[PDB]
Amino acid sequence: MSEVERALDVLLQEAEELCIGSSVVELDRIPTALEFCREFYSKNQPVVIRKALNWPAIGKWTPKYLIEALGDRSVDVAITPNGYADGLATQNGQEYFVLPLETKMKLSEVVRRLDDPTGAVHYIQKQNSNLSVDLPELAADLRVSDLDFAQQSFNKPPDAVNFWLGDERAVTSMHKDPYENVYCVISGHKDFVLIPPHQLSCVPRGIYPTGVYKTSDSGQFYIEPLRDEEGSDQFTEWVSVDPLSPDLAKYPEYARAKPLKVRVHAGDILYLPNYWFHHVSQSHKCIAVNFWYDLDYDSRYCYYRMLEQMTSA
Amino acid sequence: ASMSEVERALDVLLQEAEELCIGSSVVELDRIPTALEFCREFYSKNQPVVIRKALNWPAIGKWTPKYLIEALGDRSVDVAITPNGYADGLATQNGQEYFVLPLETKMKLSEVVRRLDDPTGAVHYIQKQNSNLSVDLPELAADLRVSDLDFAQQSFNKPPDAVNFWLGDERAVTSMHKDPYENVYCVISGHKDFVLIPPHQLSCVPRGIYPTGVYKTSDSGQFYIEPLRDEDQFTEWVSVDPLSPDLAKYPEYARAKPLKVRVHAGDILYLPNYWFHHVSQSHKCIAVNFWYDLDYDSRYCYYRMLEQMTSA
Ligand SMILES: O=C(O)CCC(=O)C(=O)O
Ligand SMILES: O=C(O)CCC(=O)C(=O)O
Ligand SMILES: [Mg+2]
Ligand SMILES: [Mn+2]
Ligand SMILES: [Mn+2]
Repeated sequence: MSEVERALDVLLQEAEELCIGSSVVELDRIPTALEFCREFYSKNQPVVIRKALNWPAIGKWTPKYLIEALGDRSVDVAITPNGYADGLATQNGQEYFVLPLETKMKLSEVVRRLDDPTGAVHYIQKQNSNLSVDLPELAADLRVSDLDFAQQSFNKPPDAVNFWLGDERAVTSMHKDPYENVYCVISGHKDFVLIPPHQLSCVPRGIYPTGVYKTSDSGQFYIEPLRDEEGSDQFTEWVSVDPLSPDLAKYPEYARAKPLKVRVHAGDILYLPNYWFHHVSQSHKCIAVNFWYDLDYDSRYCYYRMLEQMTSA
Repeated sequence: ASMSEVERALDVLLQEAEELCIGSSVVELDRIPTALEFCREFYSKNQPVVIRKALNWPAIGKWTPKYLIEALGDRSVDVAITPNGYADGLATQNGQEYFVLPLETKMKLSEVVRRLDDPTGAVHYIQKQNSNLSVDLPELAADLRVSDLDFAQQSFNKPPDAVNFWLGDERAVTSMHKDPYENVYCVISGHKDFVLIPPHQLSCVPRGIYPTGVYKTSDSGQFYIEPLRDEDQFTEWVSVDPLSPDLAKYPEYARAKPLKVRVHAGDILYLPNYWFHHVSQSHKCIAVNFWYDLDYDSRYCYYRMLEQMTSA
């Protein structure tokens, strides 16, 4: 074996022997700030806290309640034919990384489309702090100070507060973010598949042309390639494996990955640490809110960049 | 190629750490931080910090040679002796370079102090490590207050694995090395000068494999090196002298960014796990330090991979 493969084997064997990123820790009570810093933040270790929050939103936010309170609020909604916004899809023999069709519609109309199983897949998934921007009133039904146990490790206000409301057909393909993520389910449940960053060499990634979903004048979906002004394709690096049904013949290295599964119910909190890979599915019309905090860099980022170099094409 | 695949990977590591200035300075505080602050800013970042005039222990001031001699009943203490001042350090004999362990003997503290006052004699250091303050000198603990270190100890969440007492000649130098411990270092009298290099700069720090030896005295009291056997024994050790580095022989060291910090009496230095350190001291400097076993995380695994990539 090559020098690089020997090094990656050392990394993976040491992490397995030491149980690094080998489980999602479960707590039945919110930890102290010091506990959270020592056990989860400092160790880049995910944790789920069960029945942590009793926010008024939990039990009150239903599709009906949201229509009554904010039914006329125009919100950004993503639409795909296949349920994979920010996901891989083929057209005319080429695999693209595809961005969703994005549009504005009344929340009332979104809920109506979520209740139509024969139509396209809709998901309010804008991020970009869309709760603060589009649905600020909903803030009164949250108590963000309850998250201080975690926020004290990040020592900064949230970069973003996002509101999520989606079809059970809407699946979030595996990716990673450069944020600390405090994820709070309000209604329904979310199913996460998580892979730690040090298993990068086990996660196949490719470079794909970028496209966006559009509909034709007759209503058929298609993919429009994104291009620069010069006319050259724009490209996105993206995880190539489907963790729900992995093709081990195409991606034998993924047999060495140890993906973790966690379901997050209403009132639970998930800490999803920076740079962890995550794939997400949801119950139908699941509602969630999450808080993103910019990461504080240390040598783990530098090692991860090295690992990207060692696993590059 | 022009560069190995491993060399290209190491160059990316170093470039990214340089742009972010990882481990580029020892943070200086004038007040002890809260436990949460220490965990967030220093422990979780594997980041050294020096806290100035942090401790008011009675030892800082009471501990003179005479006081220690009284308090310990002129006990026989273990002392390390070398001819050159480099216990656990490189030295050459008969054209061969060895990693040399000190001569270890026991003498009354009164005699140690007498020898520390002889510049023409060999270099003496009380530096037993293991846990020689708790195990071999317990009477001294009454002049400290270890709970004052709780701000740090709460991040480690375990008692010290060792508490060491250090009292040395200004000629005694601790060559550059790393430890698999969190270290809380407390100077009692005098000062210590540290040169520190962060773990991710391992590829810049030259290391060799040397035969192991130990200092012994001849018939006439003069020192020589006896090679150590166990059947041929060898030690991996840092090859560079950080005080006057030979950049012609070790050009990679020009990429390291060593940090200098002087730790005075009453100051605390947190030396995080696996940081390289070289240590010099004032004459008859006294220090105590607390070692805590590390709590493994992803960063340790990456470092083990790095050790494999730079095996040298
Ligand atoms: O809820 C989802 O579908 C995606 C959540 C996600 O990717 C995030 O919180 O970063
Ligand atoms: O004080 C010295 O000479 C060395 C201290 C040291 O190496 C340590 O505390 O780990
Ligand atoms: Mg200084
Ligand atoms: Mn995400
Ligand atoms: Mn040491």
